[PDB]
Amino acid sequence: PQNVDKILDHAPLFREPEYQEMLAGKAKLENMPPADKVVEIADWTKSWEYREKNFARESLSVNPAKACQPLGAVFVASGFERTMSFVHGSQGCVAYYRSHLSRHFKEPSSAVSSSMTEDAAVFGGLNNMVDGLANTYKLYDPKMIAVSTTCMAEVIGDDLHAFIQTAKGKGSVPEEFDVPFAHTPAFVGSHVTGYDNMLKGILEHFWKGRTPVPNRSVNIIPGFDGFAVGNNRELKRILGMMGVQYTILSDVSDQFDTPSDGEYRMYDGGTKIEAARDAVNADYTISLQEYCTPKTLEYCQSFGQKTASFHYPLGIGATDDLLQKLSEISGKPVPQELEMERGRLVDALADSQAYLHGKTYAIYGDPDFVYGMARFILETGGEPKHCLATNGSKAWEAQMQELFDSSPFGVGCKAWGGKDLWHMRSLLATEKVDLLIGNSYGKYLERDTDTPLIRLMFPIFDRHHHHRFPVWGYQGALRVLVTLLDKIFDKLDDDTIQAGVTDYSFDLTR
Amino acid sequence: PQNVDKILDHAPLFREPEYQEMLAGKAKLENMPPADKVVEIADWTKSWEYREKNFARESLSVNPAKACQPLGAVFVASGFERTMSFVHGSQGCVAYYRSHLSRHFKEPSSAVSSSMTEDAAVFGGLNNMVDGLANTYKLYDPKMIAVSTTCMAEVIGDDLHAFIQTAKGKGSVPEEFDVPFAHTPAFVGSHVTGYDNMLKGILEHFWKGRTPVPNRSVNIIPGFDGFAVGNNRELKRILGMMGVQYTILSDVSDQFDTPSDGEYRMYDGGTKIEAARDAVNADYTISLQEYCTPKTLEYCQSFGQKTASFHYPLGIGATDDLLQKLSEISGKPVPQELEMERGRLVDALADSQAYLHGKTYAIYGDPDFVYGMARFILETGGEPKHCLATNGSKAWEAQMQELFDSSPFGVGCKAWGGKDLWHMRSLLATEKVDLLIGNSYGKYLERDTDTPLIRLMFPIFDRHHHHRFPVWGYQGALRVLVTLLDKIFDKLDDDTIQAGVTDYSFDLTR
Amino acid sequence: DKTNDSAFHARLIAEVLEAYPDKARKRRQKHLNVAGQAEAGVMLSECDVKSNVKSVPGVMTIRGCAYAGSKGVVWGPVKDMVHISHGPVGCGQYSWSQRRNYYIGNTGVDSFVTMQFTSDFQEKDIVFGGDKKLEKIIDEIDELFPLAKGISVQSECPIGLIGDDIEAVSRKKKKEIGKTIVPVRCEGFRGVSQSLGHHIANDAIRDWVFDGEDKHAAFETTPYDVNVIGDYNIGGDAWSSRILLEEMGLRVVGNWSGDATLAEIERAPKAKLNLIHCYRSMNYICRHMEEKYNIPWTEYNFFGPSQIAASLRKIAALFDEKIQEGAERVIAKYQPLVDAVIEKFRPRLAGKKVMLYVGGLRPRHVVNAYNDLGMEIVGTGYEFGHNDDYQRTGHYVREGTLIYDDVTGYELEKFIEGIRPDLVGSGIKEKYPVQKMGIPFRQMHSWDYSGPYHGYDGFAIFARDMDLAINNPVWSMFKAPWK
Amino acid sequence: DKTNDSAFHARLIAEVLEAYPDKARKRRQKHLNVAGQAEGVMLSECDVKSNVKSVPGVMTIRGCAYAGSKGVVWGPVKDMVHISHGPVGCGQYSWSQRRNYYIGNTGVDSFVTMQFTSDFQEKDIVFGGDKKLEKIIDEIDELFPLAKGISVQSECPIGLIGDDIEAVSRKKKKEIGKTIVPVRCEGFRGVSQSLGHHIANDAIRDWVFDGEDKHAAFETTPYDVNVIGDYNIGGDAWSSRILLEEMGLRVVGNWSGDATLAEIERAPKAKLNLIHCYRSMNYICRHMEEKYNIPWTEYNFFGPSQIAASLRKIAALFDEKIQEGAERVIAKYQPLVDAVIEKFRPRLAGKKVMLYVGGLRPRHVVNAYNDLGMEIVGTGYEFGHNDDYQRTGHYVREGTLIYDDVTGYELEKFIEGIRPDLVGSGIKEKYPVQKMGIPFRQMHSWDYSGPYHGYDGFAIFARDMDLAINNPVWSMFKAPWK
Ligand code: ICS
Ligand code: ICS
Ligand code: CLF
Ligand SMILES: [Fe+3]
Ligand SMILES: [Fe+3]
Repeated sequence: PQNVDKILDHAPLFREPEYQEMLAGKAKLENMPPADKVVEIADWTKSWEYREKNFARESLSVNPAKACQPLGAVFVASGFERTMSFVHGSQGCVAYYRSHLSRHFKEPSSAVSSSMTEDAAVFGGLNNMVDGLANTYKLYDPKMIAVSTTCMAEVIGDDLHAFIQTAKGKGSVPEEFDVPFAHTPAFVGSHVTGYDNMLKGILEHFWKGRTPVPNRSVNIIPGFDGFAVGNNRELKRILGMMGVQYTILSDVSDQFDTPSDGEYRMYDGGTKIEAARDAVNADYTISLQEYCTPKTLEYCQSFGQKTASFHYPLGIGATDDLLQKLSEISGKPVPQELEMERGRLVDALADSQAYLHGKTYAIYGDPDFVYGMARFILETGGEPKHCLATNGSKAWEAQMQELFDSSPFGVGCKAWGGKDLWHMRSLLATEKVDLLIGNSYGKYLERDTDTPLIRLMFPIFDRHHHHRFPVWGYQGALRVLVTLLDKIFDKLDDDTIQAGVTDYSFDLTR
Repeated sequence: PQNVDKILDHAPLFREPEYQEMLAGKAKLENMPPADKVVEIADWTKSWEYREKNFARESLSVNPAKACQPLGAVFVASGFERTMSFVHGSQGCVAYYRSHLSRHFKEPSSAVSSSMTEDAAVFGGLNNMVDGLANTYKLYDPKMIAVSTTCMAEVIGDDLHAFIQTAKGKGSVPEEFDVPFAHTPAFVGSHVTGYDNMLKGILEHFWKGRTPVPNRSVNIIPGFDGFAVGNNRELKRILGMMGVQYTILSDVSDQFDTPSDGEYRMYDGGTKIEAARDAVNADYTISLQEYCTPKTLEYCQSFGQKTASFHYPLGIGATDDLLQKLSEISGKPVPQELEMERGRLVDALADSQAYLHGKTYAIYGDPDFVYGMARFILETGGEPKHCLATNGSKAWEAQMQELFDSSPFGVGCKAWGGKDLWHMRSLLATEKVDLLIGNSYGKYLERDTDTPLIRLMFPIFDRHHHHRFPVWGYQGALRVLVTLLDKIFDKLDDDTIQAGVTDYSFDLTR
Repeated sequence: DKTNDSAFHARLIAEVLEAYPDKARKRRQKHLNVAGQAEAGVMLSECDVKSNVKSVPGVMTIRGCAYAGSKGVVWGPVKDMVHISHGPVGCGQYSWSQRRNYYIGNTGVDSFVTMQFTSDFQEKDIVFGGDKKLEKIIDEIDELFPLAKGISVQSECPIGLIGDDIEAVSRKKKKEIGKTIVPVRCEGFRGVSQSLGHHIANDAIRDWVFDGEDKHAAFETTPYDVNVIGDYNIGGDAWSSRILLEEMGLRVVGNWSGDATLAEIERAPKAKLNLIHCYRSMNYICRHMEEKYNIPWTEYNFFGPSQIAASLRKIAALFDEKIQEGAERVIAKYQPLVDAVIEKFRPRLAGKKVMLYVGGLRPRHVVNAYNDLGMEIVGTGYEFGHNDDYQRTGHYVREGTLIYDDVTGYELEKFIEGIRPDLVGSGIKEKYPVQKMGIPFRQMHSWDYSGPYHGYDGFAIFARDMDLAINNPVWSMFKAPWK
Repeated sequence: DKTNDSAFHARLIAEVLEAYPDKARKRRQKHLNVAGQAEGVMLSECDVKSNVKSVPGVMTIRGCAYAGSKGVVWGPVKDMVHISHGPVGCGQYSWSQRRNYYIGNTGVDSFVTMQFTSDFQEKDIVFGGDKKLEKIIDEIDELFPLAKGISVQSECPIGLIGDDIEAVSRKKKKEIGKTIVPVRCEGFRGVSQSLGHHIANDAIRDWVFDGEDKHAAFETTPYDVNVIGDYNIGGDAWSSRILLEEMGLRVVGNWSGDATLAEIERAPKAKLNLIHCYRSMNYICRHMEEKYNIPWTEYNFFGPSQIAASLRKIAALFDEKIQEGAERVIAKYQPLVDAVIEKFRPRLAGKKVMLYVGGLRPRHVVNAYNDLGMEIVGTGYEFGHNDDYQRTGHYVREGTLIYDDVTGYELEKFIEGIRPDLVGSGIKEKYPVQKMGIPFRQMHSWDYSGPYHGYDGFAIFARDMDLAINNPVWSMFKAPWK
């Protein structure tokens, strides 16, 4: 029953005897399979025989760990000063993109739709663009509107450039107002591809036809990052300590972390429009996530920039590599304060490495994340046994194999590009590992296979505020190390807490 | 059996069938109580009747949550530049103090003993002091040697000041070399008292007989703090942003977090000896932990300083109060960057407060910590039901009552000064609460009463590196908030993870 | 500080309309109004608001699409079917487990709700068509999810644009695998909102489930057999409703579609009466069942004790004295709980003002529960309500209430900023800006991960949640003490 | 780059001695040596001074008599309440830090991982603590009714203020009908943990054995042994017990890891005492030999060489049946031994180790290291006596650096100079060594691992040494730009 003195909501309420009885009564008429059949099929789904059939799938995807392009377009556009993402196409898409980002960040996410309906299949979406851009510009006072497309707009084949010019001709926005655009088809690639397409469209808008006035600065593209708030602040701190001259291209770290102080800020921070325009002048562009930027880096190279890409740098060696690259670009040494951070991180790893050596992992997410996380795991003496990225290519599989081969701890390990979390479930059920690193969807894998989850990849919907703290840098690596250790120590204590049975090992000091 | 392909250490090994059988055979001959008697007594120890007998103890302490004075003396002395703690008395004490600190910080802890033996009960410890100081000075090249006492040295009544002067007369140390001293009796107060006594002895050594040359700086004493490494760095960050002129008196934040880079640093960082000497000139001294400093603040007042004490400032309001006080001293406003941090913290609390409202807690530790943690809990809409400090006085109970009375969430809360963790166990068993906030010894309370532990108080022996991150400041408050939420969400997921039974509530988004 | 509420609301309407270009302004002006005094159940207010028409481009509507209304709302909760999100990967990723339509099941084994199944269209699928891929998918489901009793095909935008024939696939494969396959044309370009997805989805139940031989000829009927139609069991809401209906003496044959199985849906035409909670989403199939099977339908409301008691009495009056007595016994059983809830929370909430914005039902349906706690509604509106929803709203809201159809982000921000209610009840896209303004917010779709709110057990939770949002220490901390 | 090890060790000794003032230097010089060539078999010969006072101010690693009594001997006894009698510190720092494992329901039938204290305040020092102690005993009797006995572990102030805990113990034993053991292990007594051992052994004699037989009904067998001096660190005594029982012995009691008071009381009924830790419990074995005619024999269960030799040695004291049992046990575990060696010896052979531990392990573990191809190049004891140093010659080779009661300064310099591949010592030594870029494994707590005794323990030992040394962390010490 319910009680006002100790109110029972859903979780405990439905375990009350009257609900259990009711639900048992309902079950008698549901025509669901009998309990013994459920056990039989459940066990079978955990078998090698089921694994073989599951891995022979050719057409069905189940619990894929990837989103569609426009999510990445909204994300990247949101990192420019007073910029509204305008997704030309069907409005259900935008409701979804905004809700997905809000649930991860616990923050507002603003974007608009041109609200194309069925009549655009016959007539095209010109009036949606013209009227939409007029309404967005007037209502939301953006400095820039960044246009992307939903899958209906792609199939219909609307000419974005011509539509935008017609809008200007009709006075929707001022003639000089910035309306960069990109095609972002959901049926190619994933959200990382949309990030790349949208960013290229923004840069092309500002750079096309220009000759650089070369300078020695470096542009830095962070990529699609669930930890952008903490990570970009850490990045800035590092760059400041080194004295590097840079521009971050797409910074969402203020946008997705505004204060609650009585004012709602629709926009905050981001790459300045004039900085984006002046970024053509840099001699170097670096991407912190290869797979978020290949078309963008090719476009940078077309202005004679030298480019380098990283793979979501986590841990000692990846951070070392980034700092050495920054040092080479800038001609500035790594300063003593950063070397002290490095040495403190090494101290933590040496202190704690008995708990990390020989641990086995499954890791999934975006391709750069998986690589980066795997590399950090190898530095700990761990084994990144099952690595998986639904949006990872064969080229990425090859890069992963080269990483595995670089360490004696990589000997079991495999990278599964193009596989989904139903595939991962069969891996975890047949070749058990200690820990699973992923995103909130991984909680189902924890439930189904008893493999504990650590959330280090977008989206994180079932824990709050993790995105506020870094995972990059020496500081972020230390945060990640403590997150891993805490999960291990929590399990050790849980495994040894049963009085007179397992608590002989319930050590006070570990 | 053992298996070289998957080695079993103690925890899994003794669950193997051959060990279970062996241990069942051993039990037959141990003459331990039968299982039904164990159940009967265990249940009784969780009853109201037992609680009454337990709380009627007058003489026996069981699982107290306090240490003895010299631990605090070692701690505070370790925060001065190249300073060696020299504990006059019995050497077993020093092995213990050093081990206790090392297990918490995962770091070296250096201190020496005068190695008094039974001979000193008859003859006194003069030669131990003379020779000891000579040996410490020559071997370990300190800039300062800070003398405290063990309980035997207190009972014997050695005259420290005379012994030290004799040591100088014999050439153990140079005549001008700094050898501050304090009596630190284990049978008075606790470690917090030793911190106070030792710090007073250091300041008295440098200040006695001087006339100040008044300046507007503020001296800041952090107190005995398991989070000193992260906390002092945060404090410095805040002070820097505000532009306050200050001296921290005892800063262990480098000493207990040196790098692993091929060199062992016996000493690092700390309050400069000349800064300690010049600290007499400050107009203000503030203590961040009232109970670590009352004799020290009285001594500061004897040089005409104005003093203020805080109670381990955690959360929004306590941080606000500290900054307003720093602003009053310095005449500098709180800068915009700190106000942004505050507003981001308020955002996080408003985002998450459905998980915090109405949560009930038990909290123990040092008196200032308990107060500060309770205040932060009340700001979240939680109820600090069972607050306890083995080293908390009646005056502390009164301060806690005032805190409870300030909020509608404090109704029914109680503060138990002088009680121990066996008392706490009866509170948890009879008046159940959601969460327990304490130190590693609280893991036994988690085991015995099924109340999950959050570790936010010294010593933390069974998790690694938590001390490296702040709990003070707006940033530390955000860290504490996430720690609390992560514990709540982990439990919510654990309560809802059983397929087809409790997982109707295994929500993807929380 | 002093205002006339109806006039002030009319001013806010004028203020927001001035922000638009002329073309958009003329469209929006018909969707904003203030509730008028009603002509001398009972109508408390009268108004005319335009509804269920296209959204204006570029304005930041809150609306979703027909796929959300079909897959997300109607079909997705049906626990023992595999629902294929048919098209590219996005729709089924964003809608994976975000609607809290609770069920009892072993997910991945006998139930498939909290999962994404998709055809994951790539460019070759767009160019050559996806029917062959869909056929293969169906075979892979049949093999890897053998306990699934049926399959639905939830069309995303590209399906109808490229000319695929999912109905031909469904007919062919149903014969091969011997399980119901339901093709739904809920592509997001159809209609203007979630609403048309409801209707398409209801038609699909009519056309693909209610077709064919009776699979339940052995079912034993009683005089008290009902279906609960349009309760999606958010946080257990349907279960909290079901217990009351059973205590009163009814037998619930099926609840559509929260915690529903295909068998329960197939048996619906065997019941005596359809009890409809969500009128918007499932009135279509009720009208069908009335026409084809002579099953009458009646609307009820289980939000708060006023409505619950009136609903039980109304429903019971359709049966006999035994059920009527059951209703009275249920109401008496829960009166101590109701009184306890009111005594504890009404003093903490009375006189507070609330603005709502939700989809198709809750903008009116929750109002009396608020009123039972002494709270007043000063603004409400629907994403996708029709005229018949706005008309029913007049039974619940008072003259002077601001009314907003398909409200834009700009509008709703200004209205909230101007009114400064004590609480806003709306969705996830609305929550965080409102809290940043220092205004309490409770999610009126997901129940902010709480609930149930339906029924007597739900009322206690509802009260608790409204109180903890409004009466908590955070709001007092917004202003820094030095400002 | 090239050195003569013995001479280089001697030079390190000269270097550290130069650092001291003259007075301390003369004391320390007798405690530092290099093992010489030897004239069962002595590998080396060594004269080192030992078991004398520490020099003031030098940063000794030693503890006190209370650690040796409460921390070591008595504290593990699971069904007694051990009162840390005096101020709060001693029993706080020693609360659950020694991993003497046991099976029990703590707080209910077992009391090991707890602090019980009289928490002396100034009044107790001034007026005496005996009345407080009497009350404490009554409170324990009421609140911990399944405790079978109580010990009183004296901290420094007890003997200094003239309290009479023996009178309290006699009085309360008669009142509550449970054994009360007063131990005079105040930390001012002796020079180290060692005298605590001896005082604690004497208290077992005087207050447990010296009493009427409570086990007259015990049925004896010809194969009844006590294991003496195995404190079950990480389960070490359980991994030892299984082998002894597989060989055909019956373990009457294991002192004191996982021990109950009943097991200790029955010890004089056994046929033979098997002593692992000679240092801590040789006293009570010598007593039992004299008083009850029970012989005692030393054994070593670290590593397969010692385990096999030990099983054979022990079995030879019984009969052909037990001798056959020894062979059968050795054969049963040979495949495990071979597997451990094949996996880990290639990863570890040729590596050099320095040790520093308390009273036994500085010699006892050496052959386990040698079984993995590792060599010991320095060892020493905190509190070993001359007879430990003499036994060490059976295990270490000529040229090994030997340090008694080593100072922090000395041991730092020795490790920095030698740069061994691994150091095995305690918690106070671990972190500075790792900062130097030298692998370290705790040789007291087993770095929270174990067991290391027995065949099952050898696999864990090997694993742990390998993961410390062959780990990627060391390669990351030097920043790539330096
Ligand atoms: S079905 Fe409808 S938007 Fe009637 S599409 Fe929507 S679970 Fe809303 S106001 Mo989300 S017509 Fe249900 C609804 Fe109401 S998803 Fe839920 S809360 S009562
Ligand atoms: S009892 Fe002794 S110091 Fe023999 S006091 Fe000490 S658990 Fe050491 S070398 Mo800690 S004579 Fe045991 C010992 Fe050895 S505590 Fe342990 S490891 S085998
Ligand atoms: S040699 Fe003595 S018996 Fe040994 S450990 Fe030291 S007191 Fe105890 Fe000390 S730690 Fe504090 S100051 Fe006394 S209470 Fe205890
Ligand atoms: Fe937020
Ligand atoms: Fe460390």
